[PDB]
Formats: sequence, C-alpha cells, structure tokens
Amino acid sequence: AECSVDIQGNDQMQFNTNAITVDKSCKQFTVNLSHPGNLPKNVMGHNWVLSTAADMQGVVTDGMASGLDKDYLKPDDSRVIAHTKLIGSGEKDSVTFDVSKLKEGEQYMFFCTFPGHSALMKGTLTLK
Ligand SMILES: [Cu+2]
Ligand SMILES: [Cu+2]
Repeated sequence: AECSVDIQGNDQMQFNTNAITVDKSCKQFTVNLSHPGNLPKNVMGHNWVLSTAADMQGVVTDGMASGLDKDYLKPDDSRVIAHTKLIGSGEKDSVTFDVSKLKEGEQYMFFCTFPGHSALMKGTLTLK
C-alpha cells in the first residue's frame, strides 16, 4: 500500500502525525522526517524513533541521558527498531526499515527522544 510516510517536527514540539499504519504487504517501510521550524537541533531537535509501545519509556529515559552528540539515543539500544537522526530547522532525514522486524497485534510507538519532547511528540504505529 503506501510504504512511506512523510512526517514533520516543528517548533511547538509537534509531529503532524499521531498514527502510522504499516501495510503487512510492504517489504520495507520508509519515514521521511522534516523540520519546518526555525530552531536548531540543540534546542528543538527532532528524531523519529520506533520501539514497542512498552519499550518507549526506557528508550526515552536513557536517550535523554546520552546527550546531543549521541542523538539522545543510548548507544547500541536494542529496543530501537528504527530511527532517523536528530534534525534541526531546515533539515531532513529518512529511515527505511524491514517490515519483518514488526509483528501483528503488538502495539508500537514512534517518538522523539530530545529531552521532554516525547510527552507531546509521540504516536502510534501498527502492522495491519
Ligand atoms: Cu503499495
Ligand atoms: Cu523533538
């Protein structure tokens, strides 16, 4: 079906998407993240990180503790299914991941790991 989704992260700490459906027929799925805001990534950086709805918290928590030079992601964190890099105003990045890394029924969450963002900047992702 549509094996890609274009997402925007802004200065109001908002993603322009709250729900992502991944068609079971896609071998791969792509997320195209952009930043229409004016703020640099050190103050309003945004990334799109995917994990099971259950692993979100620890990923966010350890991510904030890792620092900007690590894209607010704990190094080698196995809970991260896929992730774009952290971007600031005017920047863009895409991530493509194997659909086979996802399974039906299980609920997934996509979110930004920049400190405090995940409270507003998060969403749902399901394999349908
Ligand atoms: Cu298609
Ligand atoms: Cu963010």
